[PDB]
Amino acid sequence: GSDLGKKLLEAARAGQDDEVRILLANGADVNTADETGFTPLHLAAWEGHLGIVEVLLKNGADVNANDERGHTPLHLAAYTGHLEIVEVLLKNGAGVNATDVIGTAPLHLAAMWGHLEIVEVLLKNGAKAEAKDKFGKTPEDLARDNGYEAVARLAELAALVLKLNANDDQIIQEALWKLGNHASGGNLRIQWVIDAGALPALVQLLSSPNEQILQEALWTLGNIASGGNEQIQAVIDAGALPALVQLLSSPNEQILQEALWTLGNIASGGNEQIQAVIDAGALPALVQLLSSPNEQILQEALWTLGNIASGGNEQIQAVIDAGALPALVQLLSSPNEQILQEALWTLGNIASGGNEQKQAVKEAGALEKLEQLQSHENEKIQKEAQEALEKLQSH
Ligand SMILES: [Cl-]
Ligand SMILES: [Cl-]
Repeated sequence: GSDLGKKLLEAARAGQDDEVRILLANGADVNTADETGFTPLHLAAWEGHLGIVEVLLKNGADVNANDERGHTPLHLAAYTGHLEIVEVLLKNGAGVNATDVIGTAPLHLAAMWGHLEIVEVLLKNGAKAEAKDKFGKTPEDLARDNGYEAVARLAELAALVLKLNANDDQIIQEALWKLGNHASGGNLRIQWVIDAGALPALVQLLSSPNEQILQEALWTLGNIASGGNEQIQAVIDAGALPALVQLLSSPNEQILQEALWTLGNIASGGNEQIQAVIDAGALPALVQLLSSPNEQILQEALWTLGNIASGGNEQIQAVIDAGALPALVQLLSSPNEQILQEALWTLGNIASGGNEQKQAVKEAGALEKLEQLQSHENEKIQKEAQEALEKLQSH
């Protein structure tokens, strides 16, 4: 008539390893429940008795037993910060997204206390970071900015990067949307995207025939390329330039615009990074796009060329050798005042080179038009024409 169930509950909670073993051998119900539904596994998880947790599971304990609140052993181990028990429970099939009667999941309980190693393990095993409880609170809400956000962000970005390798374009697309959102965050977020390993996957996606994938991938890449020179170098080192140059032949004008914007951002870096753009063969396509009827594409190519021409004399000469000057001089007759200003800036950069570069500018007939625009009634164009003529005339 011994109450083996009661004795087992008490032995499990007290950490009496030998007594648990003996009670189980004598037929105690491993899934005994107390007055509010706690099983021996609940109590051992709460108290942190790893050996007893393992013995109970070996003897068939229900890893997902619910008490009357809906708490599982995983809830209790997460709440109490018992990391090794969390791992053992998950290894034995614990429900990582189980919710109690008010919608609380194990991740909520780990986050609220700052059990950040458990947070990491739960996320690694598929815990949902956006899970909301009865009052709309996510685990992030309950963490109160205790370091949870960095751990969750690391996990969210690495999962998004892995989805870029999926074999469904819709999975790739929705992941690119979220990565694009992160890249939109500017310098305070972009390094997290780089550190998640996104750049190689983004570059590889530039071979996709799916134009929506190309558009979202380029959007993310261009924003990363708007960072510092070390971030530009990561884009280059990921292999972006040959793929970007290929896309300058795209029939899609949005892809064309985004590719030029990304190339212009890269070309806004250091001299070696300008040289990478040249070495990838971008200049022929850039010069051809100066004839584009689309003014946004025209202006984006103009700006990229001006950035390239902000480099050394040999890089300026590469622009000249690609035939840019006749097209640039033509653009000084543009009715559009933005294109006129950007053409003056690019030509001024070219004119800031050496004697050889200055001579090509004069032979292209730029002096006639620079001195004419020196008196232009628009002050901005007047400035650029003045400064450009100065660069041409100095040294
Ligand atoms: Cl533990
Ligand atoms: Cl922890």
